Order: sequence, then C-alpha cells, then structure tokens
Amino acid sequence: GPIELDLDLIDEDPHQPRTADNPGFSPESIAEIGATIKERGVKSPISVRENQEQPGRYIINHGARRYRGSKWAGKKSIPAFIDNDYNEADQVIENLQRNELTPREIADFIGRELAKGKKKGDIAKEIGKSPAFITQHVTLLDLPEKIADAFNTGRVRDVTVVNELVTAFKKRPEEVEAWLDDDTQEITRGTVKLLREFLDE
Amino acid sequence: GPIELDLDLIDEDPHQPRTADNPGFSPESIAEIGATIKERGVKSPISVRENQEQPGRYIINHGARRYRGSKWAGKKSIPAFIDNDYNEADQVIENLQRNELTPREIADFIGRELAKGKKKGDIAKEIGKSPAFITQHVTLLDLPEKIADAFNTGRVRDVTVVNELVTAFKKRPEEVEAWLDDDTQEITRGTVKLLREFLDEK
Ligand SMILES: Nc1ccn([C@@H]2O[C@H](COP(=O)(O)OP(=O)(O)OP(=O)(O)O)[C@@H](O)[C@H]2O)c(=O)n1
Ligand SMILES: Nc1ccn([C@@H]2O[C@H](COP(=O)(O)OP(=O)(O)OP(=O)(O)O)[C@@H](O)[C@H]2O)c(=O)n1
Ligand SMILES: [Cl-]
Ligand SMILES: [Cl-]
Ligand SMILES: [Cl-]
Ligand SMILES: [Cl-]
Ligand SMILES: [Cl-]
Ligand SMILES: [Cl-]
Ligand SMILES: [Cl-]
Ligand SMILES: [Cl-]
Repeated sequence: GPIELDLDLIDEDPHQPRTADNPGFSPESIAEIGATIKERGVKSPISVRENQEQPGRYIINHGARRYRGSKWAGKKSIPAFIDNDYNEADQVIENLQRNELTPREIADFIGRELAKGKKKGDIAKEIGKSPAFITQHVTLLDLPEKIADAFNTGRVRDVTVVNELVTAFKKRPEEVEAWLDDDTQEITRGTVKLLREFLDE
Repeated sequence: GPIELDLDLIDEDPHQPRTADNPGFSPESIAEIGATIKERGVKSPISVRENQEQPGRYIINHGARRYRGSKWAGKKSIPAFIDNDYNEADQVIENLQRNELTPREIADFIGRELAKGKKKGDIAKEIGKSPAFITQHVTLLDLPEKIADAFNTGRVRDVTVVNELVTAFKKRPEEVEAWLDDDTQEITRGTVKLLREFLDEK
C-alpha cells in the first residue's frame, strides 16, 4: 500500500523544475485540483525521498500540486511512496512523458454521462472542471455537417475555434458553409476572428 | 511501498476514456515513454482494481501507457497500488487535472544540464525526448533582444513560433525588429508564416 503521510512532515523541493511563475501554481489552479482532492482524494500517490538532513521528514520528488491541493482541501495527510532513487531528470520525465485526452474523447465521455441522465452541473463537478468547459465540449456532440467534416478530417482541432465557428454558423449558415467550401481556407483562431468581423460589416 | 505486479495479471479497461485513435497510443508514443521506463522504471505506480469476475487478476484504473511502455521495455512487472474505490470520472480526472512545465522552464532545465557539461544527446536521452526537441528549447537560452521581450511579456508563448521568429531574425534582423515594433502586430504561427514569405521575396 501507499503510506498516508502527514503534510507537516513534507517539504517541497526548491530545485523542482516547476517555478513559482508556472500557471499550475496559481491560486485558481491549486483550487481546481484541490476541489477534486476534497471530493475524491489524491488518486495518484506522490513520490517523496527521506530528508537526509532532517530524519523523520520528506522531500517531494513529484507531487507539489497534489501537495498544495491537499492543503487547500483541508487534508491532514497525503498518500505517498518513498523513492530514494529519484533524480532531477526524473522530475522532468514525470511531467513531459504524458499525453492528453483529445477534445473528442472528452466530449464523448460527457455524452455518455448525459445519456445516463446526469446534469451538466454534476458532470463539471465529477471531473473538477467548470460548466463553461463542459459547454464547450458538448458543442462537439452535435456539430453542423460541414463543421463536423472539418473537425473529423483534422482541418480544425481546437475546441475553442470549433465553438467560435458554430456560433458563427448559427447566425449566418450559408456564409460559413461557403467559407469552408474553399479548400485553400485554413482554419485558425485568426481566420475565424477575421470571419466573425467580416459578418458584422 | 508499491507492489511489483506481474504484467500477466493485468488487463486494460475497455471503457477507459483514451480511445485507440489517441496519439498517446501510437507505436511512436509508446516507444517514447517505453525508453524512459527501460532506463528509469515507472516512477508513478499505476492504479489497479481487483477483477471481481476473474479472481487473482486486476483491471487498470489509470496507467495504460505505463503498462504498454513497460511491455515495450521488456519489463516482466510494473509498480502498482490497488484501489477498489475508483470510478470512470476518476479516470478523466487523472488526465485533465495536470499542468505542463512552460517552454522557459524546460529550456532552463536544459541550460542547467549544459552548464554542468552534459551533451545535448544525453540530455535528450535522460528526459526521453528527441534532439530536435532539445534544439528548439535551447533556442530560448539566447534570444535576440526584441524577441526575448515579446517572449517574456507573453506576446508569443509557443516555442515553435519563437524558433521560426529567430530563424527569420538571423537572415533579416532589421526587418523583424520593425515588425515587432508595431503594437497592432499579433504573433501567431500564421503571421510568422506571412513574415517568412514576405522576406523570401526581397
Ligand atoms: N518512466 C516514467 C514515465 C512516465 N511516467 C508517468 O506516466 C504517466 C503517463 O500518463 P498518461 O500519458 O496520461 O498515460 P497513463 O495514465 O499511464 O495511461 P492512460 O491515461 O491511458 O490510463 C505520467 O504520470 C508520467 O509521470 C512514469 O510513471 N514513469
Ligand atoms: N484528485 C487528483 C487529481 C489529480 N491527481 C494527479 O495529480 C497530478 C498532477 O500533476 P501535475 O500537474 O504535473 O502536478 P504534480 O505532479 O502533483 O506537482 P509537480 O509536478 O509540481 O511536482 C496528476 O498525476 C494527476 O493525475 C491525483 O492524483 N488526484
Ligand atoms: Cl521559482
Ligand atoms: Cl485527512
Ligand atoms: Cl498531449
Ligand atoms: Cl446541418
Ligand atoms: Cl477504442
Ligand atoms: Cl522486471
Ligand atoms: Cl497544462
Ligand atoms: Cl540582439
């Protein structure tokens, strides 16, 4: 098993590669992971090494956000394992060697929850995200036909841009379809911003 | 500690939110995490639950890439903990509730390694990335002045775009400086592509 370690006994590593400026150490970001820890617990135990200088204490290998989130959530302890064979490169590995769910995969998860009758509000809570994040992904579950093609072929991949394109389609469907019908037309945050403006003239 | 669990006792969860199409299940991606596992081990133990249907066996809560990477690396076992109180939402949490190092933070780590005399090739290996990835970040350690400002103020944040902007600066420094001196000028993959082309005519 993992050990439940008193937070009082744990120090952050001052040479960790994540610096103070990192978005992930913003109060909002710690609050976000913190809420999931309050609800579900830390699900991936942190890695610590024994402090050689102060026996009985531990230094974080990986897990500073889980640690700060645990404090935010009012936890007295955190699940952890001891690994004294952990180096600075491993800390960068922990962070770089991982891959996200796609927007489609997130939408489809939301879809399966909606199909079971769960409210958007509760779907937000159980994954620790905002209602606006749910809304943006839900858009992908019922895309207009031409926009769906562009999304599936990979001609546009960013959920925010897809949403902006749908919002335009609702107000002016013929004009957006003719813009997509051009093969030279790339789809970026920028080109869509240009399309929105063209349509308000 | 974590248990070293026989890979033969572990099955993937067929309702995991990562699907077959996901870039992270590509052979190249499994090879990438696999190399780090071959060298360093799995450093974050996977989470499994007991299979109720098949006693003695386990289903993956989180850890399918670590699992496949372990197989790629020729491992017979994988570090794991048992959590029988794990649901489908937790699987999406494991993945969405995490934040990257910035490009600056990655460059500066590389910087610290270079300053100790480590070669680029060994820095690539120890973080499981390609030489080209190292190169693109190393660019950030010696940015021309005006590009540095734009990078630091957040006017451009993407490492790829910064590299493209440096490469343009090398060939036409006066013209790139005057392009950055315009406040209306946004800096995107697109605008820089437009700048590259404008310069290849003159
Ligand atoms: N030698 C390594 C390299 C990476 N990792 C960890 O492996 C995880 C990979 O995350 P992800 O890409 O999301 O894949 P898995 O969670 O393993 O698989 P899945 O999300 O499909 O369940 C990260 O926590 C990373 O720190 C590790 O434990 N040891
Ligand atoms: N309820 C939660 C929410 C998230 N996580 C895990 O917390 C980690 C967050 O990773 P990251 O953003 O990189 O932060 P930490 O690794 O905790 O901190 P650091 O990288 O700064 O050492 C991920 O493995 C995620 O799956 C968890 O164990 N339990
Ligand atoms: Cl710092
Ligand atoms: Cl507690
Ligand atoms: Cl990714
Ligand atoms: Cl339609
Ligand atoms: Cl699948
Ligand atoms: Cl082994
Ligand atoms: Cl991130
Ligand atoms: Cl200069």
